[PDB]
Amino acid sequence: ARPCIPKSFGYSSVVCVCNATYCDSFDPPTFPALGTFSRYESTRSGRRMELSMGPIQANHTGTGLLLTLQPEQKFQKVKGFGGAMTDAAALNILALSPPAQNLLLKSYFSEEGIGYNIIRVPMASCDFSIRTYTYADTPDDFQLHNFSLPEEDTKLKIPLIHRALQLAQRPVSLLASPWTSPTWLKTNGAVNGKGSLKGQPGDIYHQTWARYFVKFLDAYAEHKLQFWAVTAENEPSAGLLSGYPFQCLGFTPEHQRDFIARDLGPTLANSTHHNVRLLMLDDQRLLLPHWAKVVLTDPEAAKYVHGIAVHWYLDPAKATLGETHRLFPNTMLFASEACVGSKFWEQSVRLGSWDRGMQYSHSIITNLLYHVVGWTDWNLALNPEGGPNWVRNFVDSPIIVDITKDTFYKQPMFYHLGHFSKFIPEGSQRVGLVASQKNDLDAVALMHPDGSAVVVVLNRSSKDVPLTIKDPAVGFLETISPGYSIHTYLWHRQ
Ligand SMILES: *[C@@H]1O[C@H](CO)[C@@H](O[C@@H]2O[C@H](CO)[C@@H](O)[C@H](O)[C@H]2NC(C)=O)[C@H](O)[C@H]1NC(C)=O
Ligand SMILES: *[C@@H]1[C@H](O)[C@@H](O)[C@H](O)[C@@H](CO)[C@H]1NC(=O)CCCC
Ligand SMILES: *[C@@H]1O[C@H](CO)[C@@H](O)[C@H](O)[C@H]1NC(C)=O
Ligand SMILES: *[C@@H]1O[C@H](CO)[C@@H](O)[C@H](O)[C@H]1NC(C)=O
Repeated sequence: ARPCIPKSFGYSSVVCVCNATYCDSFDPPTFPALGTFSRYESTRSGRRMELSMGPIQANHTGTGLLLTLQPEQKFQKVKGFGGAMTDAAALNILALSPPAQNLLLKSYFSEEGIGYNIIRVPMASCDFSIRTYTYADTPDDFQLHNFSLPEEDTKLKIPLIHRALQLAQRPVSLLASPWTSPTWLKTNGAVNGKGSLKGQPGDIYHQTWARYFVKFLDAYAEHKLQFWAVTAENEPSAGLLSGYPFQCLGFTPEHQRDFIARDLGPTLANSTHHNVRLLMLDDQRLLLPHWAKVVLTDPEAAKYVHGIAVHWYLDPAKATLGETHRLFPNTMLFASEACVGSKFWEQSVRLGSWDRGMQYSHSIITNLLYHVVGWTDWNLALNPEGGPNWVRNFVDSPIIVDITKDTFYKQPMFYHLGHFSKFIPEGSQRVGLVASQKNDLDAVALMHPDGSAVVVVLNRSSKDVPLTIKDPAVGFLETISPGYSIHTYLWHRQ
């Protein structure tokens, strides 16, 4: 284990400084002995996923907050956690020296880091690109004879994805999402602005666009990368707005329904990539449950849709995620994009912001309490400006690269995400956790495939909160949630 080298940039907490020869890392994972629990702690005062162990007590008395595990109350199974390999992310990582690159990828993907098992891959360019390109920019190439991957894929994204997968012990799932089609498939003839596919679902424009998905998967497969899932479109509601400033492709819910039923569903199903899952929406949860009702009440669309992808930017959970699970319980919910830097009076990048850390962990807990099976960050890494970004739509990122110093900074967001991603493997099942009294804490409980327990407790208040966790199988965990802390608790149940 190597500890955090802390540095202040004058905000509420510290970043952890990494370079070619040093980065903070964990010892290999270990399980706590029966009758004991593991605790990982991070605090605004500067602790970073510090390991301690305590006893599970047979007895408890007190008028103090009790959280009772309900292990027979079973909810969703977890797909996983990760982030986006954008052009911006890959360019920033590959601008470091090779040893610094390896420590950055280990921080995310190694069991000595926080065990990411999802990578979202943009299909061609997005705002976090230094140019606009698609894979098929030759006008009216309906046969896609000039489809090809540019250097952004072959020299940046694909080589970094191979290295990430080599470092991970857990199987990693790839998720692909397009922002725009070629401009000659669009009513407005531009990568951005208000515009949808030309013509009507079933026609040559819609079939060419579906075949573009298959050509993408074929080209990644030639580079020995297979996808878990694709989204029908990134933020389809964006291409309905006049002057939308970056790459988009408009779909109404009806157009998405008909595209999936007539074109994308059948084209994928008849391909060698038929096992790739299709996720719908990939947009703000404020569009639910209306979007899910329009798409999934059509059986010709619903038979092709594995899940609903949601974005965390503009966020009420029960009315959107809850109602959607109730209508469509067998269609998984998955958080496919989250970020901060939206605050008009704050910088895009706030090095050492504890507030932005708490925003991530709060969002993940809310998501897990409303059926969401996975949580996917945006850019894996940005520069101190929050770029590059060709429209200056700069945002924050858990890792900030300083190319002039061959240095990268691990933000509180990195550790807040780690409290979940490191300790909740694929197949973990959320279970019940009931509080004995109204409290200011956020908490969630899950059970590992092997039967062991994990609880995360976030305290976004300034006040220390004493609490006990009861598991009827083993007894009582007596602990304290310090103000501006996050804890992960792990224990074997037999
Ligand atoms: C990379 O970061 C490490 C750790 O912060 C730097 O190593 C420290 O160097 C200082 C020299 O001022 C020593 O006093 C410390 O003992 C070192 N710590 C450790 C753990 O070795 C290292 O110098 C940095 N590399 C570069 C190129 O700046
Ligand atoms: C999600 C977008 O797909 C991504 O391209 C953006 O970079 C990121 C930050 O703006 C996210 N944006 C949103 O969720 C809403 C954008 C409205 C202008
Ligand atoms: C389109 O494809 C043809 C045939 O392979 C090729 O000769 C031409 O250079 C391509 N045009 C591009 C890449 O702009
Ligand atoms: C479905 O796939 C088969 C075999 O690859 C192909 O011959 C056929 O043309 C496809 N179906 C249609 C209607 O194109």
